[PDB]
Amino acid sequence: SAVKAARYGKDNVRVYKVHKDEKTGVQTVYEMTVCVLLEGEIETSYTKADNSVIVATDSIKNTIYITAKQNPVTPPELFGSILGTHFIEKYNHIHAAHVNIVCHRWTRMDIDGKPHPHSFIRDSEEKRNVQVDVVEGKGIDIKSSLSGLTVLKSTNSQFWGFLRDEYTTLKETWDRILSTDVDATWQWKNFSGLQEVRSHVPKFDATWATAREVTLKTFAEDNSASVQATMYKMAEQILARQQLIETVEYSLPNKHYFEIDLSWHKGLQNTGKNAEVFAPQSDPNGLIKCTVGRS
Amino acid sequence: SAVKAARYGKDNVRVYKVHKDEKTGVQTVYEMTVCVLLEGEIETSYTKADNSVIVATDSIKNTIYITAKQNPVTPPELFGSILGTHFIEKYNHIHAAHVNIVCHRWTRMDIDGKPHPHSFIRDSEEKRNVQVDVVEGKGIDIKSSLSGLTVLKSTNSQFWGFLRDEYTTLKETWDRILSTDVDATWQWKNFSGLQEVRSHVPKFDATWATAREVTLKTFAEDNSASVQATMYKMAEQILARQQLIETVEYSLPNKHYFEIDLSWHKGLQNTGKNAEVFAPQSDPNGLIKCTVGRS
Amino acid sequence: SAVKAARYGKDNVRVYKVHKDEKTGVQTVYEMTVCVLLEGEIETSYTKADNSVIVATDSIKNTIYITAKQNPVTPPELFGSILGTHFIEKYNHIHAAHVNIVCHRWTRMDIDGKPHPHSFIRDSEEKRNVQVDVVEGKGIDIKSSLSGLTVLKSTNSQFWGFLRDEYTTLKETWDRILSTDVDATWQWKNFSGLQEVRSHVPKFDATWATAREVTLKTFAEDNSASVQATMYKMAEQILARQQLIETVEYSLPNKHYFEIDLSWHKGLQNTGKNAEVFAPQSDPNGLIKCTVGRS
Amino acid sequence: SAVKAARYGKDNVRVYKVHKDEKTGVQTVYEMTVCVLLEGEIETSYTKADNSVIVATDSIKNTIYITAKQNPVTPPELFGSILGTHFIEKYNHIHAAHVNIVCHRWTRMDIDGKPHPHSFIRDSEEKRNVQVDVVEGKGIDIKSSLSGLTVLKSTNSQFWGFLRDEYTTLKETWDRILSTDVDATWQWKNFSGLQEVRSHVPKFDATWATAREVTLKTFAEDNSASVQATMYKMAEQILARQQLIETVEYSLPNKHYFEIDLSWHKGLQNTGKNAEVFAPQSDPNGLIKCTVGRS
Ligand SMILES: O=c1[nH]c(=O)c2nn[nH]c2[nH]1
Ligand SMILES: O=c1[nH]c(=O)c2nn[nH]c2[nH]1
Ligand SMILES: O=c1[nH]c(=O)c2nn[nH]c2[nH]1
Ligand SMILES: O=c1[nH]c(=O)c2nn[nH]c2[nH]1
Ligand code: NA
Ligand code: NA
Ligand code: NA
Ligand code: NA
Ligand SMILES: [Xe]
Ligand SMILES: [Xe]
Ligand SMILES: [Xe]
Ligand SMILES: [Xe]
Repeated sequence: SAVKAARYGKDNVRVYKVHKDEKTGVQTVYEMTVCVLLEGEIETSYTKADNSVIVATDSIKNTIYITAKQNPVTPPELFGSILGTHFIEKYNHIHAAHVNIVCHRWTRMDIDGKPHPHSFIRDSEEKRNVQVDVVEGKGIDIKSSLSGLTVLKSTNSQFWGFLRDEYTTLKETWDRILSTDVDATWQWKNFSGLQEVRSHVPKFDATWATAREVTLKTFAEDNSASVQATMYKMAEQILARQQLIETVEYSLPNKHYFEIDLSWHKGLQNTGKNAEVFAPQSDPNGLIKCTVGRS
Repeated sequence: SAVKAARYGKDNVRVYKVHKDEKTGVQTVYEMTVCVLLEGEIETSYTKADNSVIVATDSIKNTIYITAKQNPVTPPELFGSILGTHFIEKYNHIHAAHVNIVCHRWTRMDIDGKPHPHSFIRDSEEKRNVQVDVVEGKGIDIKSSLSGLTVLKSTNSQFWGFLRDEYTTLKETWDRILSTDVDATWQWKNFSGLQEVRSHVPKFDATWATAREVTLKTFAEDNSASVQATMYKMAEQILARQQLIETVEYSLPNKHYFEIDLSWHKGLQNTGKNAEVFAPQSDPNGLIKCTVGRS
Repeated sequence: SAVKAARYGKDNVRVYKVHKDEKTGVQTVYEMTVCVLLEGEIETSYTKADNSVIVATDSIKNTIYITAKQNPVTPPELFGSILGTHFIEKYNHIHAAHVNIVCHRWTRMDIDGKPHPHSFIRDSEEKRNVQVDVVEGKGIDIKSSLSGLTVLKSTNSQFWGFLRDEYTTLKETWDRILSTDVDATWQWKNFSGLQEVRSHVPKFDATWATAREVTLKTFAEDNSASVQATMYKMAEQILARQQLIETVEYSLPNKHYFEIDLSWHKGLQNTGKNAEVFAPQSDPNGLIKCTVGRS
Repeated sequence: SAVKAARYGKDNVRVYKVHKDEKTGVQTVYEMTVCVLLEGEIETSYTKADNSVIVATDSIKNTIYITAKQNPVTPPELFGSILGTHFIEKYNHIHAAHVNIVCHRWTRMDIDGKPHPHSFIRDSEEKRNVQVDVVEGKGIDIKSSLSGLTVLKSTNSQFWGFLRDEYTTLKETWDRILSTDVDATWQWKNFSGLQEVRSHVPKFDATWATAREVTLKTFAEDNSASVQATMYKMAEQILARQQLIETVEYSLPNKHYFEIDLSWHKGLQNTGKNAEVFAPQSDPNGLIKCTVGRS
């Protein structure tokens, strides 16, 4: 037998950082969960019990806190690139670092119509994420994403004209509820190293904001022919607005809400045009994916 | 042996209802999870296998959907009172109904600064809840609550002057992070029945809004001497603003964020006034409760 | 306003303890999650910002580890009684301690038919729990429980003869699946203090084992007329086998498995006597409770 | 823009099947959660709102139940292969099916030392899984796995001789706790189609059993030099015992248990050789992976 692939490191490292403006007294907080996995010339730790090649996972955890102390943690694309670059430059035998960051929302509170200097609210479990792969001699590959964005529209979704055969019971519809949890990922062109990532720093927050805005607007305004058709429209617009993105991937559950026939009870009408009360279904769910790239 | 207490019913009933304004085209959605448990002269179903006394839990589920079809579902205090009253009036041998409702957020989307007529976002896992106990000949007891409201302030929290003995290692502090998930419950004076609940309908949404506003403002503005002292201030204000409330209960975790000493690494300063990077602790957590009532 | 009730302390304290037999080399591990909440003359911490009355929650956490170091942690009824007694005896102004313990399973591995001296497996998320309330001058009240015991029988469950009215759609059945997660609690007679709890130490593990055995046997062997009837039989037997128990409480979900009609597809028969494939339902679920005591 | 990749289908389809032996009266239950995603000539549903190419996800759900009705559901490798083959053969324009199955434990109860004919217990959240990719003209690729197997050993784990630099605080140790949740995957050689999968049916359950047995034995008996070294030993043995496996992958968290220094309290000794009480850490955790293949 032989080691074909190996990676190891520290997962679920929770980090909080505060920035304090001494001039204005305004404080800003960032909270993230970080995972760092390394690859390189480490096979002998598995095959020969040779720990001399292992940067202890506890040391990786220390390094994450030290790096956060000495560098900005925003945008997360920059922080992940700095963190991953550190490991491949510091250790001769480590040749790749894989950094995943989940950013948690701490939104400044408005108290009496004014932004509060040091109080925050978690408005939703929506996350902003990055995956940064730093590979020695191959640059920095970054995938940025938003996840956990849960939306519903109560009309202006349709689904008809699908294949009907002896396995089909679903009725065609011209008016249904559509609800999903949005997972959207945009993949940046490969960067040659940290200097190039630094040169594009303003694009990271702007592109996140654009991806979010396009998702919400398209969902709300599209008279949707299917999840497939609506998600394609989203991906097309994001690619049009940011030339440094190579691909956009969406993964969308179709969270079903079923009509409830109440006609057995005193002829009560609660289907089709009379549908008012529905039963949200926890499972099963449709799952629709697509990756859109350039011609 | 004898049956000392018994209750049974249906839990985790998910319900969605849509309201459509034909004039404006505006749609409004409500989604809830409902539990109904009944009590009464039902001992023989346990002791003698006498199912004749059992209103099937499946029928309870049907009744919830039928009631939602025929009545408003908001405010939830009113809907729960209607639902509970139904069971004690319909069935001679059922003498109490216990209704718990969790309301999920579907907040209307703003697209280009304008409220969208039929698209919604789940902005946070914060819930608005009710517990309604309808007891034949004893009226309607309602407890209203908010839960899952997660907040953090990065300064203006202190904790010093506590008991110090041979079990104590905690250092006094004049500047710490304070973060919690707020669970707040206000208990209404007993209502004689549905007519009285109906007469107070406008107070339910207003009092929820007041409880939320007081919680957020007090948390943000109090230079907190302890969780205990801050929560008391919240409860005091709510009782002052709504005379029909008898008690206010708060249950608050103290979600700890620990300083990280980095001085072992090149004398890096990250404690006390130099603290920038902290480690959020998943467990253990302080848990502080109090119930405040009138003199 | 006035403080009507207050309690505070530390939740989610994870504790592991190992016992090492030096003679045999056999090691035994215990892992628990502990919560301790205190009550007493502590109102002024809420109303006057007087922290002098507060035993810091961090100190409570220390005390839990110190107590586990110096005392056996099994049976959990004994450990909880020792822990709660400590707080009311140590602190003049603390008059009640409320201790909740969840015990996690670490079951010794069998390797080649022989019990291993120091290796363990988590066989199921079933828990053994205690709630211990130690109240100065009122003794020690203990409720013991098992929870998270998930079972299913594929036949020998029936449900017919229930109330049928205009809200009823459920068909009577003489053969259905019955599946539940068992939550069972037995409440001990009040103990005068630690000496009396110590005198009954052997009864705690034996009664847990009896409660588990009776639950499993009765579930498997009863030709069940309803959840209600089967659970009563369980509670009756436990009370008969242990005179120091005053009440037994069961709380059982009815986790539904629905038939799937496949007759629309080539006349496929999958209902009633031909039912083979079913759809487990995640929600809603029946919920049935009862508390059984002595005549 | 262009569609670079697309797949869609139904996730979280819960299925239960019962087998009844009419001779012996013994019943056997199987419960699974199934996901099926399809690929093929479906781009136009995304780009042109052409639903004619879509096999509705609701129809996929129907097909899963119908297939379970007409075929054995065990071993899951066989069931997944049948299910995936169905879609690529039935639909001209569908060219790949991706089937994921999670099998849930329902273990027959022993009542009074005898196996019960129709009563079952969920002994642990450990799963047996398969991933089956059926690609037209490229055969059937199957990855089998076990996951959620949680183990702990209280001694006979060491970790010393790792890289020490200015980021390192971890002390070397010759005696520590080791606990993990095992995720192990074995990848079968490519099969040409259903006939070949059928010819190897007995190997699937046997290899699962071998993988489980090797994992448990090696974990319990290895005087572990690191997670890396122990996991390699496991993978090596599995490959030696089943020639039709090409690779074995393990992904293991290192779930840390920290010593608690209690010396500040009356010189209490609870570290090194005197360590009895430990603090399980919920996060962060080490994460160690490796893929082992043949020379
Ligand atoms: O087994 C281990 N492997 C590792 O890589 C490691 N790093 N810290 N502790 C560790 N333990
Ligand atoms: O055992 C049962 N008890 C009940 O009360 C019930 N209601 N519907 N199905 C049921 N099954
Ligand atoms: O606000 C607090 N209240 C408390 O009771 C406590 N105990 N430790 N830290 C604390 N902080
Ligand atoms: O938008 C949808 N896309 C689909 O593929 C599908 N299948 N059933 N319902 C559906 N809705
Ligand atoms: Na390197
Ligand atoms: Na009544
Ligand atoms: Na006392
Ligand atoms: Na095909
Ligand atoms: Xe969508
Ligand atoms: Xe607070
Ligand atoms: Xe039961
Ligand atoms: Xe391991």
